[PDB]
Amino acid sequence: PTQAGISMAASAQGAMVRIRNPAVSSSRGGITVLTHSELSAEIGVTDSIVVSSELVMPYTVGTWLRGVAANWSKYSWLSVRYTYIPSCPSSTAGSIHMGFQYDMADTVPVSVNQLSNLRGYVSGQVWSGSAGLCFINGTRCSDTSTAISTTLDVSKLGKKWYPYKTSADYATAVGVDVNIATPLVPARLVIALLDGSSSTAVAAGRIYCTYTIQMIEPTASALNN
Amino acid sequence: GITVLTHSELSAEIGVTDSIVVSSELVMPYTVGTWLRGVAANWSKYSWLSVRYTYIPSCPSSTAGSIHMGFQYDMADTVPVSVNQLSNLRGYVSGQVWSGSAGLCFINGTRCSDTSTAISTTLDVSKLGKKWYPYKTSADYATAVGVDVNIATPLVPARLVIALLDGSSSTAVAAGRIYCTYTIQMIEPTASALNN
Amino acid sequence: GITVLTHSELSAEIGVTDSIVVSSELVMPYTVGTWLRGVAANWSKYSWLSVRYTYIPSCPSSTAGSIHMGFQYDMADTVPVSVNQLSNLRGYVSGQVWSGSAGLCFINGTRCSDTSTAISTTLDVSKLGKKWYPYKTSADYATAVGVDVNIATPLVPARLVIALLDGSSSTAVAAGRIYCTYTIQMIEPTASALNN
Amino acid sequence: GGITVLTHSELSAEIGVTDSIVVSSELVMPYTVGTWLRGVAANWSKYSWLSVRYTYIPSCPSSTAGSIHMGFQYDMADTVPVSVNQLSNLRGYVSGQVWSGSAGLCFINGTRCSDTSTAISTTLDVSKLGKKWYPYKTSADYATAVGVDVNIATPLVPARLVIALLDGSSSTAVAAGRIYCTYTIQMIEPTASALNN
Amino acid sequence: PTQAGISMAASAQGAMVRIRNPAVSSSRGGITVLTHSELSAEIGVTDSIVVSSELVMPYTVGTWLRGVAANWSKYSWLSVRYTYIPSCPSSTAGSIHMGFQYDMADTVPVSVNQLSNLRGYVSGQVWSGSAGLCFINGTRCSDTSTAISTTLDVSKLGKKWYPYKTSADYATAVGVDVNIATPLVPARLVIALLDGSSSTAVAAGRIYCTYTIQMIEPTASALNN
Amino acid sequence: GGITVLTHSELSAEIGVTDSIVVSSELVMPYTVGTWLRGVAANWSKYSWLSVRYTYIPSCPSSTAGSIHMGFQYDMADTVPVSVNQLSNLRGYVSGQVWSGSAGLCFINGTRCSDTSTAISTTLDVSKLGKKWYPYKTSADYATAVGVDVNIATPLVPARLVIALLDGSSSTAVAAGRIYCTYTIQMIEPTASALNN
Ligand SMILES: [Ca+2]
Ligand SMILES: [Ca+2]
Ligand SMILES: [Ca+2]
Ligand SMILES: [Ca+2]
Ligand SMILES: [Ca+2]
Ligand SMILES: [Ca+2]
Repeated sequence: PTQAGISMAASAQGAMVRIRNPAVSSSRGGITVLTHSELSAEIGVTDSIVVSSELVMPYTVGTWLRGVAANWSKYSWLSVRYTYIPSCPSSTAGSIHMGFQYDMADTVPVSVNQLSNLRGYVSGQVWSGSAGLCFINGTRCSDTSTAISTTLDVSKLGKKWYPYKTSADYATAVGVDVNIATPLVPARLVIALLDGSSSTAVAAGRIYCTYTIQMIEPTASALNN
Repeated sequence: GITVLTHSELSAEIGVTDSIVVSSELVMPYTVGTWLRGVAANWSKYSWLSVRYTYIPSCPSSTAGSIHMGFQYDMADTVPVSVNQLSNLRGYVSGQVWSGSAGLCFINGTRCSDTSTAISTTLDVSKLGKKWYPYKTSADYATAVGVDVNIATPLVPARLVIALLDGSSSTAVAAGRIYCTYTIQMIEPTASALNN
Repeated sequence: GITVLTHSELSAEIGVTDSIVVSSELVMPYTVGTWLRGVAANWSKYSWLSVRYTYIPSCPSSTAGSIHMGFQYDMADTVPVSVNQLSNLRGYVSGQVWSGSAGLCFINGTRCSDTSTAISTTLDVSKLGKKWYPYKTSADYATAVGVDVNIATPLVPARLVIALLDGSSSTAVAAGRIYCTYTIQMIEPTASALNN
Repeated sequence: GGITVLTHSELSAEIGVTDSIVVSSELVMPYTVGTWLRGVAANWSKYSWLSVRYTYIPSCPSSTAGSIHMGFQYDMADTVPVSVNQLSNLRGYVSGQVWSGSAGLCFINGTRCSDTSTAISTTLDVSKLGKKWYPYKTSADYATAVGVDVNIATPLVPARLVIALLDGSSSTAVAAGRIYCTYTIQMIEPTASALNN
Repeated sequence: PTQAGISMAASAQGAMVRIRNPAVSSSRGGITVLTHSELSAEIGVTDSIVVSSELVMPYTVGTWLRGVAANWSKYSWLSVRYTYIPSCPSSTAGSIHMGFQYDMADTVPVSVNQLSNLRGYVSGQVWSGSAGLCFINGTRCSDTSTAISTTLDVSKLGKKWYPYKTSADYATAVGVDVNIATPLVPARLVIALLDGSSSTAVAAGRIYCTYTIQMIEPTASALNN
Repeated sequence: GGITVLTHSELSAEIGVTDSIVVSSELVMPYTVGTWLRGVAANWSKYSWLSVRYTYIPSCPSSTAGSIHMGFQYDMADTVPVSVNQLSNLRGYVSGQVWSGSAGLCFINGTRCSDTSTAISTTLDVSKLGKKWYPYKTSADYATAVGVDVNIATPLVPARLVIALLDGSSSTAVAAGRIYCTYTIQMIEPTASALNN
């Protein structure tokens, strides 16, 4: 693109990811702030729709964050962002879909449509979204009108302060009744993948999450459940 | 970036007897009334802004019987059993099954001057558990409470308790109706058929 | 360069029963009342400015039964069938067939302070289909709707739905009356006998 | 006061891409824009469009030959375009390659829009519609009315979106993209859900 | 392209077309000026050469222009431009060819060669020409050295003023003898498509025409033939 | 207006001093803080902590070997500290000789506090609690709920006070001191006494 309205589709997009060292700061008053990025999930697309879901809580979001936040009893999301990066060619067939849900009791979407309604929805070709790189690496952002990434509206969730929960104990409590969950986690991410070309899954891309968290009220790592 | 509406609708039809009859309504969207149920369901959460349960008679000057309403918030708390019990709960209200004729203005918001008579009460949104509650279905709620009641205080805000007595007969009598005049902020949209 | 008047007149006499009785009135000049019918007909068009249907009892303290009114605008919409249905429609209103005694002041516009009790509602001229509707006759209207209902939303603004129940008997009972207090702008004159 | 204002963005129609110019049309009214709104808008008798915007969003390979077209008609009586040519005349004519438009995305999530010149999307000229307020009509009852005479519809629906999907590479369908609608609406004069037609 | 001489071919080109409202102006003296753009024709390419021809007169050029100019007895072309937009991938095989002829009696070209000689000739890959978008949308023009579009040299035709003719009556008159046509239409566009890959036609692109016309001497729409 | 604000100071728990580290815990809620408040708070459905402060006050000889520890946990699901070490991590960890703290006294009678550095006392960080308002829960009903699953408690109680009483000189108990609580509370949504659970 030189003029206006003209667009050139590459044979394939490429984004070189480099995650910078974590950012931690113990701000007097109690809170310890952490802002970091981590590869949150691996993606694959098929000709039939597939709905994947991931809880947006510490233990689940980040693999590093898991071990970190463990030393604090509570936490408050300050900014959670799931960005998508395509690791395939434009010759690949397929689209992605993401959005959030807030009451785990609600059934998980089953149509690209139902999902179009969720909060912070996003769709786009499996081979696009490279634009969002500047988010993950943390550089100066250019044109993001083409990027595939959504953010959690921390502005309005159940509480500001949630308890650090462990996948294990969590599930155990959800086993009793799902509902016990709402006071354990803010919301969850919904991810759909359809419009693919083969019955056997194909390498689509990957989703990195870049968050900023507040951690409070310390505890021995192993005393936390 | 939300969506806010205000409306009024019959929340439940009332009948009086010779003995006390204690009933209760959750103050959540699904259980307030038909309309707000079928709508608010298209949003994952919601926050009460102004809940008002108003009673409005349907009987003759000559139809002995009174009515009582109040609130409760810790669902685990035992449901009242005497008119006295109910007098204690917050935002109480008593009156003859045929009174409250004036509580009408509350539903067609106009020049509401004379509202002393009015048999209606208001939910103190000002301070309930959380501020944003998730939309729940009659079904899924009872299901969860079936385990333990307390899983409810994080699911609903409070519930309106009601009692009718000092009736003319021992068999139900055409009393009146309770309408709810609510204003709500609903958010985080979702396919209607997906909400539980 | 128009012509504007304001008046009030009996729009329909009411009766209550043991079962629900749903009736409806178009909110067009011809169907509001005798007077405004025989006048507004001398003008091709008209625009509502303030429509108010007010109920006024005629029975004794002891005459069980309630009354309900609300509006609808897409004539094609199905006419309500339960008190609940009617509670949903806009500008609802409920009350005992003997109440509304105070809705009187609305017809002899004076010092209307106490109007809570008042069983009356208002048409939101503020926003209906068109702003200038043509004067139509009961006859010619039904004739056109006989083809398809929808030819009506361009002919009338909205219609008032009414229901009466919780009655004392199973055979009509002297209830009250509904009067209409309207203010209208009528234009583009025409021989009375020519309007359809 | 009195009204109620929803502003949302949901899938309005999935698109199949072929070689034989198939031409469709959707009414620009609540019951038709999308499933979600259809569900809500029902609780209100009339409504008025404030800002209606259909936006095409791809979901296919770059190796997918094809172009898509959109436009508006307002006298429901007019004959739906027979040729894409005829279509290129309508108000808000727009057309691009069935795999481009990736940029239009900023209309669906309501983010900060950078350059939207490459976005396959058109809007509704609300200021020039017959009535300000329309009646919520169900596809059913509408058809029944247009059955007697189409003109009885000009007062039930503001406009119609004409969509053409020509140029492809195969004789059968190939999933291409979706057309989401991002509308701002004023819903009024509430009513029981099942009583609306 | 950063340096000079280096060129990058996209997997596929994309041009988002948006036609702006017509431009009409009744300039005292008689003439009514109209400048508008319309999708003039649909394109397809095959392995064997195909020669298409379109008269460059009101009734034929534009589908809207047809109904408009009907209300005037004569017209004078002021600027006629046929632009091409590719709606396919660079992986597609094929080239286009356009030019003008002025004496309908002349036989229609049959070789990409003969056509190379015509006035305002143009050739180019079926999947290119996206550059010309700025013409149709009517934006600021960038590098057009790559665009596939030609213009009618209004400077030198039979008359300046031609009569509005209808396809019907026209053909009827040409049925008598083709020659009667020269005083009925200025010239015509020739379009060839060969160098394709399949025997069965493939979706190539589409040709939009952007013209500026002068219309004069009014008449009841239906009295015009 | 509407609320009701009590601010009081009563014995929250008597302390026995031994040599084998015995570790206890008390919920930081009305029914558990103390007998008096338990009695009042019942007349109100919900409540919100404004300022909670547990203070240890001796009542033994200076020849009484022993140390006491206090701290807070908030995810009721977490395992109550097994070692005093684990405890020294919690928010508001504090610990001193079971005969000192004489100075903390100025927290109970509400007098003018001179130097309180030697006082064995910690406070509750109210600004960082899950909910602002909690439901008054009876130990009974609470246990019954945590019986099904502990997590069902995180929304019933703000935090838990972990107390450790290690280091002593005898194998049996020796009266050491008391932990009084000095709280300021907002009681709301009144209710019949016996109807609260
Ligand atoms: Ca924990
Ligand atoms: Ca829900
Ligand atoms: Ca007339
Ligand atoms: Ca309707
Ligand atoms: Ca002619
Ligand atoms: Ca309680």
